[PDB]
Amino acid sequence: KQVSWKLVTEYAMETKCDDVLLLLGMYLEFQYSFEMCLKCIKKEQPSHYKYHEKHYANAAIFADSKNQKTICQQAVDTVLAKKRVDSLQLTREQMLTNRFNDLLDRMDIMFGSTGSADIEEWMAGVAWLHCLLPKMDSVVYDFLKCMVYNIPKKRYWLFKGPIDSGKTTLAAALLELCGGKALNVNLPLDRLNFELGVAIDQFLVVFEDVKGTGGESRDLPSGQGINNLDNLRDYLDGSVKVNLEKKHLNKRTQIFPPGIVTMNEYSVPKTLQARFVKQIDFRPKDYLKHCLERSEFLLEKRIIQSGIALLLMLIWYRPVAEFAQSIQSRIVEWKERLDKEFSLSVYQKMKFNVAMGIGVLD
Amino acid sequence: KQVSWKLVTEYAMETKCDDVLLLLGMYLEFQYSFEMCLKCIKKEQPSHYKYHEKHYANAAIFADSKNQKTICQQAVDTVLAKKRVDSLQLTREQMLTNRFNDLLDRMDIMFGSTGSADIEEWMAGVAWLHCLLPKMDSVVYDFLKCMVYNIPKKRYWLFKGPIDSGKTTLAAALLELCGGKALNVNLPLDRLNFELGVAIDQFLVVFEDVKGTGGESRDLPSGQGINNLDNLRDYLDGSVKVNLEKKHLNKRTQIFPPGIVTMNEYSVPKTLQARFVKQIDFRPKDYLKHCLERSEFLLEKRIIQSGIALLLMLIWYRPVAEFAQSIQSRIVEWKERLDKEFSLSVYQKMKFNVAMGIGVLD
Amino acid sequence: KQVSWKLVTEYAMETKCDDVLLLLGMYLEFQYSFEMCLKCIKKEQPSHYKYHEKHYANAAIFADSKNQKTICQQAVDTVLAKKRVDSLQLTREQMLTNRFNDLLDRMDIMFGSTGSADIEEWMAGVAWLHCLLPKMDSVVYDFLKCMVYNIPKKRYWLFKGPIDSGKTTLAAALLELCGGKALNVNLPLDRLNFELGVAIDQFLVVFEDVKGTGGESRDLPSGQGINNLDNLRDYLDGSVKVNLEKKHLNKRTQIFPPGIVTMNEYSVPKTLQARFVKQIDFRPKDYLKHCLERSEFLLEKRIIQSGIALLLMLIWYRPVAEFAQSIQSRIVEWKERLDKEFSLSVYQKMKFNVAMGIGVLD
Amino acid sequence: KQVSWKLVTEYAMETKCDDVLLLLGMYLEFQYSFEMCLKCIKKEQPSHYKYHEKHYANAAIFADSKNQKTICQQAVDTVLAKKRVDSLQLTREQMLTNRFNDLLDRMDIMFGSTGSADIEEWMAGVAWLHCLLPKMDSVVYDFLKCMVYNIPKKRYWLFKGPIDSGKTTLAAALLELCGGKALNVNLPLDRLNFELGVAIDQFLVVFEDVKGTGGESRDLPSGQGINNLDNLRDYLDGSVKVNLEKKHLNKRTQIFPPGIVTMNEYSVPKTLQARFVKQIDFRPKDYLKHCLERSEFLLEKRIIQSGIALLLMLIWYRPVAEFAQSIQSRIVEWKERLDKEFSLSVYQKMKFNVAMGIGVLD
Amino acid sequence: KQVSWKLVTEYAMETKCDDVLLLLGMYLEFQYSFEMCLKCIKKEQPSHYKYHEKHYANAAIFADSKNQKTICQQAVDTVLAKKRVDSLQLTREQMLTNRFNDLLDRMDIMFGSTGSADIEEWMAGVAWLHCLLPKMDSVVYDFLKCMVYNIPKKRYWLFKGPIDSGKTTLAAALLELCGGKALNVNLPLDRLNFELGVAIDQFLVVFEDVKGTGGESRDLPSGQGINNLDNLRDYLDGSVKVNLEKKHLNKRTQIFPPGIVTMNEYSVPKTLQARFVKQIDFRPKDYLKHCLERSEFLLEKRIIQSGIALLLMLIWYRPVAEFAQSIQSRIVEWKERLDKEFSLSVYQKMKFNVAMGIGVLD
DNA sequence: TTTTTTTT
Ligand SMILES: Nc1ncnc2c1ncn2[C@@H]1O[C@H](COP(=O)(O)OP(=O)(O)OP(=O)(O)O)[C@@H](O)[C@H]1O
Ligand SMILES: Nc1ncnc2c1ncn2[C@@H]1O[C@H](COP(=O)(O)OP(=O)(O)OP(=O)(O)O)[C@@H](O)[C@H]1O
Ligand SMILES: Nc1ncnc2c1ncn2[C@@H]1O[C@H](COP(=O)(O)OP(=O)(O)OP(=O)(O)O)[C@@H](O)[C@H]1O
Ligand SMILES: Nc1ncnc2c1ncn2[C@@H]1O[C@H](COP(=O)(O)OP(=O)(O)OP(=O)(O)O)[C@@H](O)[C@H]1O
Ligand SMILES: Nc1ncnc2c1ncn2[C@@H]1O[C@H](COP(=O)(O)OP(=O)(O)O)[C@@H](O)[C@H]1O
Repeated sequence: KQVSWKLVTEYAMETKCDDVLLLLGMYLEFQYSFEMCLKCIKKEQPSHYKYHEKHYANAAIFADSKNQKTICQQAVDTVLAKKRVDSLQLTREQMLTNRFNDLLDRMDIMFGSTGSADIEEWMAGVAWLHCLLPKMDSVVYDFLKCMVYNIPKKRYWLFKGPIDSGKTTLAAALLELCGGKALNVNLPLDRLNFELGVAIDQFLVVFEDVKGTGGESRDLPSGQGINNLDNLRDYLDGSVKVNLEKKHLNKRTQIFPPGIVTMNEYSVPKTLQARFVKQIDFRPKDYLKHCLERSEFLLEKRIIQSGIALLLMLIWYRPVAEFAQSIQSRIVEWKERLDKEFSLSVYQKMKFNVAMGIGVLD
Repeated sequence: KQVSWKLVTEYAMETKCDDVLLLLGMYLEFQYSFEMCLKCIKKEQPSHYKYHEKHYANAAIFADSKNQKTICQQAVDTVLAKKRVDSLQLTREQMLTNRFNDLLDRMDIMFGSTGSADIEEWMAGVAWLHCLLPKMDSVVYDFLKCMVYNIPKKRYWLFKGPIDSGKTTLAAALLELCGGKALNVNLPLDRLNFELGVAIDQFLVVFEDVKGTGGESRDLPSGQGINNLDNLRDYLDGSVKVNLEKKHLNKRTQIFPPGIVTMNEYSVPKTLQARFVKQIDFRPKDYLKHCLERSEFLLEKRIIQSGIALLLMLIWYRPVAEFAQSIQSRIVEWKERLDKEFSLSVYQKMKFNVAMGIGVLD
Repeated sequence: KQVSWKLVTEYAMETKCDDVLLLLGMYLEFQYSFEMCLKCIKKEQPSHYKYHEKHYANAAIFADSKNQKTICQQAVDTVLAKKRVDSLQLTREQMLTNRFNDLLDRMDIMFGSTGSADIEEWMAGVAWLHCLLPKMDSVVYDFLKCMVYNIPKKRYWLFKGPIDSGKTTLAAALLELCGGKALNVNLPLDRLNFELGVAIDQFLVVFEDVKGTGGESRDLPSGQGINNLDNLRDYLDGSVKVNLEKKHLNKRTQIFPPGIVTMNEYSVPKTLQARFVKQIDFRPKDYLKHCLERSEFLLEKRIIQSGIALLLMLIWYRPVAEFAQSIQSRIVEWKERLDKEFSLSVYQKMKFNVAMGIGVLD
Repeated sequence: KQVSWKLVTEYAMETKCDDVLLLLGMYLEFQYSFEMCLKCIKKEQPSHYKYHEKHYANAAIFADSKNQKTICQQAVDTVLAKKRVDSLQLTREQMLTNRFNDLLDRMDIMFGSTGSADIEEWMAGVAWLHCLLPKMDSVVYDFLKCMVYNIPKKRYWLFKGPIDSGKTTLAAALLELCGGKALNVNLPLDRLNFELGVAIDQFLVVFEDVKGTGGESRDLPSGQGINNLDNLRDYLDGSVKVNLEKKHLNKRTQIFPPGIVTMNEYSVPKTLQARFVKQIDFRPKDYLKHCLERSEFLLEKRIIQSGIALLLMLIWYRPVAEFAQSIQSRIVEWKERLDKEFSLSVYQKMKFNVAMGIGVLD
Repeated sequence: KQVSWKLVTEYAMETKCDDVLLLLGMYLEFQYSFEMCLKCIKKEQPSHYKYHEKHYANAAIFADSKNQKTICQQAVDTVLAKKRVDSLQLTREQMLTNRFNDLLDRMDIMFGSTGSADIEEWMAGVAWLHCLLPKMDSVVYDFLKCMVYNIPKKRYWLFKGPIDSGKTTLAAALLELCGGKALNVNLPLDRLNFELGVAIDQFLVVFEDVKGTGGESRDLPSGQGINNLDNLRDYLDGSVKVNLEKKHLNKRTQIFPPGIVTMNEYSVPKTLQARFVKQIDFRPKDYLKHCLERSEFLLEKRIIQSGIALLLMLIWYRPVAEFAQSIQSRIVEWKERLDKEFSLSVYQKMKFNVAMGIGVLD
């Protein structure tokens, strides 16, 4: 009779679809008789088999239309507008909710019908990291609180240690868990400005290890970067909004994000020391390294670097109540998986090997 | 009466033609008398001679239209939309089985009654290839599966070595096999982005003989590509979907494809070396030179460059079971045809001549 | 009564016009009475006087149309589509065969009943070219085969020799013969993209007198041409499809054409030297200066730099069977014409005149 | 009742207007009654007063139109299309003959009952110009021939010698005599892409005041025009079609025009020197200066800069036969008008005063 | 029951608006009843209250239109078209005469019965300006003739004198009297390209604050202004057209307008000095300082900045025959008003009183 | 929108 633009836009919202070509492509598939549709029969894609029957009648009429792309364009605008309306009104925790939500929806892929890897050696990495320092389970949820609360000045941690402390590898896992971006400070002041603009609207950041003048006595490479840092004062504080330099575009100005920093054992000014919520402190504990010499697969699957290992760790150790109300109901079912799939004695044996420097699976 | 955009699009889908000009041009040929059509009579191009009889009536009406380019637009979009929907809803495995079917379809024609090239000339290429490196098929199979798995970080291989070592030649055959793209990166960075646009929805990518810098005392002019690459490391990871770009079009959020790289032997930043799965060396060889002066027709016909040679090679060397179940029937059918065609004496006589470097066929 | 867009499209196709403003301007001329048409009466241009009477009735309606630019766009798009269809489906021999037939049509006009050009002045041009190099005739035939075969990494000829050696001139004649374009690579990288865009869907490219560096020892002003070109090793090799641009147009993927590089005598890095297949020397010969200074009709009519003189050279010298099967008869016909209009002794005299450095005619 | 677009296209053709705004703005004036049109009754502007009463009724309906800019767009397109057609089909001789015709209309108007000029003032300018160089009128004739002939590589004239020697004054007169525009090439190289875009479809070019190096020995201020020119080597040669670019436009491929280069006594490289036919060294001659001091009216009215001055010179000195055959009728009539007014005594009076350094106008 | 596009265009022409958004917003205000319109009632802006009552009805229909921006575009086109026609067809004297009428109109408001401004304070303005230089009112008349005649070479004036000696004040008032724009030359040459784009279609330019190289000779600050200038000898002398450019616009060509250069006591080459018609020396005179320090309404109301004050100065001092016949009537009416409102003794007293450095108006 | 601009 004629195409209902209404029904096309419903599907776009329903499927959260926001590519005009994908929307066109998928909606076109409904034009055959769902009554016999082989995808419906095999229930291969929910984005098809949940919808075909309702949309079929409209899809037959859509297939004949000479306006097809324009119908899909309006539909996608509705979905982009919905994101933009919502984006204006997120709490910081709601961001974190979604960041994690999507990682949970990735973790399916690791083990399920895709089955890309093994939840076992994943948990072996979880065991391997937990031993490095106290109570890592709590430490994550503590850092997490800080990044939602975003309390002025009370917003930053310093990972000080030697070189080869592991802090970079941890930093990878943290940023991998939480999002954000990494950034430099070891530049001529001249050049630096645009690098600072890279932060624009990241939730979180990490700063790369900064070349402390005179450090080469410590045999730590030494120079401009720390001189730059303390001149960046108010960016840390988050007291007031601040201008940001995009290349090839004009200024934007906003509250600078909270985040993380990395440090060899260089000199630190009192002023610079004063900024932090804490130092957290890292060193060689080489039986762990010899456990790695016996656990090499964790580097190969790269699980040791994994913020997903952190996600798994919280999913284990912490109270279900400790998660945000709704997504609690997801942590339940991963625990239901994990905790029957893995006893304490299993996790124990693993941690014992690591603590003994023995290969974690030995 | 009135153009059926339906029948236009149906031709576009069935040819997989995906350019408005190429579609526009070819469809216009159909406006003339099929009963007299010299192309149909001489069965010159199947993309014509099959379809003309069916499309003729509509093509005459199309030849009158004032809308012509707009009709071709909606047709071509249906082709891309189908591609992109498959680019999500297929496994990479099923993608290759689809790709292999299409190449097998070409082979069936090329050595059919049309038969327009000698099987033994084409096979002589396979000898040259499995002669270039040992275990050639086996490394080829290893590369293929690495590209099916596409597992993050372990997504890139390097070819490194001097001029005329053959590395370019091999990449061409793999790329003709796998259906990827080459990309050029010896270029200004803030102008490069649309090069990555080309990678949208592709299976695989190749980077060709990038300008490094330093060691140019060896007469190797320096350039920026290595800096560009390690700056662009964020793509190589396969970490998370990135929003790729194309002019006057909506951006395309996707995982960046895996790929392979070729290099005359500049320095690498060890960080840039840190990205790879593997290196392979390549070595100019006089005997593999001298043979071509006689066997010139191989290179004239680009045989040793072309992925059809690889497919014939894998059909030769590999177990039927190594191919996916879906295609294994055709693998049997084609093994039988190679088994019919050749004695090992023929094959080994040639491979002997190839080792001599003269008189490959004798 | 309405415009026939079909008549416009046919006109554009038949004249191979592919510029919307040329088409627009040309078609408007036909709005006047063809009987009174002084251009027809004079027979100024064939693209007019063959057509005016036939298109007159439609041009009178076109002159009133409100749509004009849109109609012309469609007609031009049809011509463009034909080129793309041809480019993908014809063998390179057919492309050259078609290009040869066209030049032979011009020669049917230039030396037609009008006698509009002097066949003796044109033939005189051939002799001066023939003395430009050793075995000139062979050198042309070799070059055509090379371009038609389009063999990987055997695709480029280097013309090298002093200022005013003749190399630019020989390139220019070959370029017209095959059809293709010149490109100025000395410009800076940021605009080279659209420079290379020129080459899309062309038979040859010519790179002109690229600047090297350090030859200012010899006062050869340095420039980036050589450095620029060594970014583009990939393009010369013809081994993989490259991505080409136009403004407000998405990239086109295809193989980069073969061609010629002219060269005042800067140095060459082996990466680039490896990619040429043949270097040809050129030298000042004062007696050619003395001849040209007394034979200046050669330059005024651009005879020696034009392509048609090379075709006449081929006709004078090659066995007919060396021409592609279809044109062989037209070659027989022109051979007879030339053999009739000139003796061999006349040609010997013309060569001798040039050898003496006297004006070509006595 | 509706707009005649044909009447607008006539006006655009008639005025040869090719700015949509200028066309629009003028056409809008015709909506008031010619009967009262004070511009008509002042009879000040030809492109108004000739036409108002014809277009009147259509201008009133155009005033009410909702489409106005589209109508003008089609009209300007037609005038533009006319130029492109002509730029292929005309000989350079017909072009020059046309350019003369238009200047001759302005000469008829200027010295008409407009009263608007004193031919005695303009003729004094001819005496000044003819005094500046030996054999001045033969120099103009030789230059005009050179531009009509456009012999490859033999295309450019180089003007040298001190500042304030009138070289740019002379260049302006030739540039107004022909069609063409000037360019400034001492620019940043990357901007130069759009600078050369100005040359598109024109007859002459003048490169204005190229700066070299070494001349700063005299403190000729140093610059890079010389080195920039030497990159445009193929543009000077005019041997093959170069690629030319405007903002937001795809390149048009075209033979770059012939022209003039003006400079002080910097050096020129071999390669660039080789590309000039003729070198004119102007010299300071203070009797000319003291004449001009007492001859202020020349520069006040821009006489000695102006191509109209040269044209009066040619009509004086050159035989009637030297003009293209069509205009010889008008030329004879203007020769009569000159001699009817100026006795040779008057011209000898003038040249005598100039030679004396006396104010010319006895 | 339709929008009259004509009434909207008449309003745009009437107000001389040429920004579509400024045009749009203002017209929509008329849709409310003018009869209670507070903007009418308060008599805020003439551009509103003159027209609200007239366009009310058409604005009421306009407010419902779905076409609104499309209407405004055609309206703005009309105003730009008027400027474009005027930009070619008027004498420089006629341009200035139009400019003067606008200032005279604005004076009728400022000093009206609605008069926002004290004509007595503005007369104090004229006193302080008349004190600033020798021979002031004859100096202005001579500057104006110079800009109107625009005689080549002899086009430019140089202001110099100490810091805080009035030079930019006078320049800004002259710039406002004529219209024009200021320019900054003290740059690296790359940006200088778009700087000059400002000058397109201006009647005047001012080169402010030209730094001399090595001005610390005087102990002035150094800068490249002078060395940047003297490249541009064509631009000042204005005998010939120059290419001019704005961001995102194709180049245009015109004579560069006449203007002023200002500086402190830097060096001037004779190469620069010969560019100038007159050099005006300013001096700090302390009674003016103490007068401003007792007459600050001058500064605070910006009186001595404003072109109106130079217009008033001309009206009071100059003979009527020095204006154009077009405006001589208005000049008489204003002269009558001022000669009624002020005695010669009273204004003579102000000049005497400013000579005392006491505040103007006691 | 791209392009041009920004950027070097
Ligand atoms: N191993 C080899 N031994 C000898 N000749 C070779 C070998 N491989 C390639 N060739 C010759 O070198 C030509 C170019 O090969 P190819 O482009 O693959 O080499 P490459 O090492 O990638 O070169 P480049 O670094 O210059 O691009 C081939 O066409 C063939 O003629
Ligand atoms: N072999 C020759 N001997 C003498 N004069 C020559 C010779 N070849 C060309 N000429 C003259 O040199 C002019 C320029 O020729 P051409 O442009 O082909 O030379 P080129 O070596 O390519 O120069 P360039 O590098 O400067 O462009 C010709 O027009 C002719 O006048
Ligand atoms: N031969 C001459 N001898 C003396 N004065 C001259 C001579 N020719 C020109 N003049 C004076 O030189 C003035 C400047 O002329 P013009 O701008 O054309 O000089 P130019 O030397 O060609 O300049 P540029 O090098 O800046 O292009 C003229 O207006 C005239 O007053
Ligand atoms: N002749 C003068 N005598 C005394 N004070 C003066 C005089 N002219 C200007 N002033 C004072 O100088 C201040 C600044 O004037 P103005 O901006 O025109 O100076 P300038 O020297 O032209 O500046 P600049 O060169 O920095 O642009 C005025 O506001 C006024 O206080
Ligand atoms: N417990 C440990 N014992 C010994 N070495 C360690 C330990 N943890 C980390 N390292 C060393 O740190 C090296 C680099 O890890 P990284 O995350 O980069 O630390 P950093 O950022 O401090 O350099 C590792 O290769 C490892 O040898």
